[PDB]
Amino acid sequence: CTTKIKP
Amino acid sequence: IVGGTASVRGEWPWQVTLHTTSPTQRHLCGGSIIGNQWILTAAHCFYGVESPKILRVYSGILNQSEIKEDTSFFGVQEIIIHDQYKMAESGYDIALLKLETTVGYGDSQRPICLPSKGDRNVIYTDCWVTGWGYRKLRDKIQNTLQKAKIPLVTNEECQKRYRGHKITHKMICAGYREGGKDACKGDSGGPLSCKHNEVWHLVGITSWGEGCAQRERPGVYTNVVEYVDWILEKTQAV
Ligand SMILES: COC(=O)Nc1ccc2c(c1)NC(=O)CC/C=C/C[C@H](N1CC[C@H](c3cccc(Cl)c3)OC1=O)c1nc-2c[nH]1
Repeated sequence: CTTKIKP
Repeated sequence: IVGGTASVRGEWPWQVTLHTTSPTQRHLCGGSIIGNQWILTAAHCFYGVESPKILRVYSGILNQSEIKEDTSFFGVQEIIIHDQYKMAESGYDIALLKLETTVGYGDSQRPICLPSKGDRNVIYTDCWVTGWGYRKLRDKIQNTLQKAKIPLVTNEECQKRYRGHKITHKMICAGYREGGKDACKGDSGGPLSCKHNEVWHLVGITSWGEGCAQRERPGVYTNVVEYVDWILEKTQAV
């Protein structure tokens, strides 16, 4: 998962 | 979904069913989990929705019959619609739902990867459209989540199929020349999921079409790769 979405 | 088959439980764990509570509770649209408080869906789903207070997001659902008054759901804190959005047919058909609480990931509910900017040139050959939508133009919402494998169509070919529309590179089309397999009413907002190098990527958001599964009328999807920076802008703020 190259694209990262921060929690 | 027209011409599809029943999904197996846990097959599309990023798939959600978005319900409206006003005037009565019913399925409204599909959506995809992309982060632990984030659902990616279509902007046109919120036509006439005056408040996020009427929305309920259900994850880890295979069958709509799993949903009763005692079924847990996620409340929506905020509806974020792309501010260039006017209507599905003109593009920018993309929206985020910021959830009131966080999704605990597991084998029934987990995020789908967004496409990479470098993957704008990759050719996806294993794409699937999912949802609880109609199986034909005049039908009803399905109990079981359906799936259909659909080929991607080039922008040039999609534009030939939609004379009178402007098919932009911010749209991505998918469908068989002879028709028969497509999204339909109730599927919009849901994912177009493509498997590449053993990883699923959210390639499209179910947006619009002329009817459902018609010959030479591919489904038109929001081309998610063209909105990765917009998504990060909204989800990674401050
Ligand atoms: C008991 O509960 C119900 O009965 N619930 C229910 C039933 C139908 C719909 C909705 C809810 N939801 C809305 O009305 C929300 C607003 C969305 C509007 C457009 C949407 N749509 C239009 C065609 C489009 C499409 C076609 C072909 C290819 C593609 Cl790539 C996309 O798919 C789609 O879902 C659609 N959904 C419904 C009607 N039309």
